[PDB]
Amino acid sequence: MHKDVKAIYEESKILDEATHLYGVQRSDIHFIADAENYVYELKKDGESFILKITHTIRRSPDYILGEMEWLHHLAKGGLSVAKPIASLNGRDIEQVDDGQGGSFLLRVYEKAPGHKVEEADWNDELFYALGQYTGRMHKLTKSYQLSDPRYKRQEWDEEEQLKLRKYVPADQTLVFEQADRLMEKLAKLPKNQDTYGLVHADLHHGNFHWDQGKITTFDFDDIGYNWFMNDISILLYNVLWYPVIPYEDKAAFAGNFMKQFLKGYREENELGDEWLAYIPDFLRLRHVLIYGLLHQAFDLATIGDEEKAMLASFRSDIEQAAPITTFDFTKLSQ
Repeated sequence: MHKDVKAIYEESKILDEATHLYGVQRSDIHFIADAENYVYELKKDGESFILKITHTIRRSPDYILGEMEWLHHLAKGGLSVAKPIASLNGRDIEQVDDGQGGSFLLRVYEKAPGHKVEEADWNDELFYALGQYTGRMHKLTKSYQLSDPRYKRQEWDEEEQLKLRKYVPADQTLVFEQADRLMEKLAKLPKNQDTYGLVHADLHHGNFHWDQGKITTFDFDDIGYNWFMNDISILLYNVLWYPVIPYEDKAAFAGNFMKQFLKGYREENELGDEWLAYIPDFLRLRHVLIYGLLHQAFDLATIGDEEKAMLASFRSDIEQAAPITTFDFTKLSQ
């Protein structure tokens, strides 16, 4: 958690307001995390929920309300998402005055039913089901109507972690040259109702729970406007890093993951085959973003040998415009 919020947060006081606002006893609130939010698991009436707390120093209620609005739209459309749960006062977000001109921002979500995918389920059938689900999600996002500009989420190029010059040492000229060049290419891509919209923008296999065959997604903190094909490419980037079972031929794995995924996806949303040509640039963009995230997160002086080695490798990859995989995704055209 950001030091300025830590300085304000009196946990027991805020959690007592949470019990008044959501009707859950303190003994049924269990601390999970204090990263970008304070996160707790809540139990009530034999059901499980997740409480997240942030503060106006870090996020406006208007911005979080854009998340709430999108999740309600997906749920209404029949997509299984771990959705926000209204407080006793009917609210998706409860504001709790911090007594010094700010507010803590409380929200409660369903806990996704079931469990993470396990080894025996990591196969072509899973990849297909992920594609079916993602295709349904994209199709539903096409009908989402933003209620007012106040609640607008970020565009793809407004992402904080793409602001490399804010976080990366100023002498990494070639890094910035390559990142800028990549961003200027992507900025020429067409954005319309069938290519671009409000998406999750950070999918990993870990965002998906399985409850005997049925998928439910959770953790939607960073949704924003992006290309449909980039939302897919991000999932691929993340599974390339951390697949449930190791692979050895990266190109063959990537091509087969995408083949199976797109067979599902195509049942639920129509996306033009031209987009296949841009997967490798989207993968590159995610690598740039992570480089930014790492510099944002690290005190560079205090990092260990393993962190330094990671950073050096990322830096070389960006500088050389290295392909994240060499599979020709245009072979998967329909």
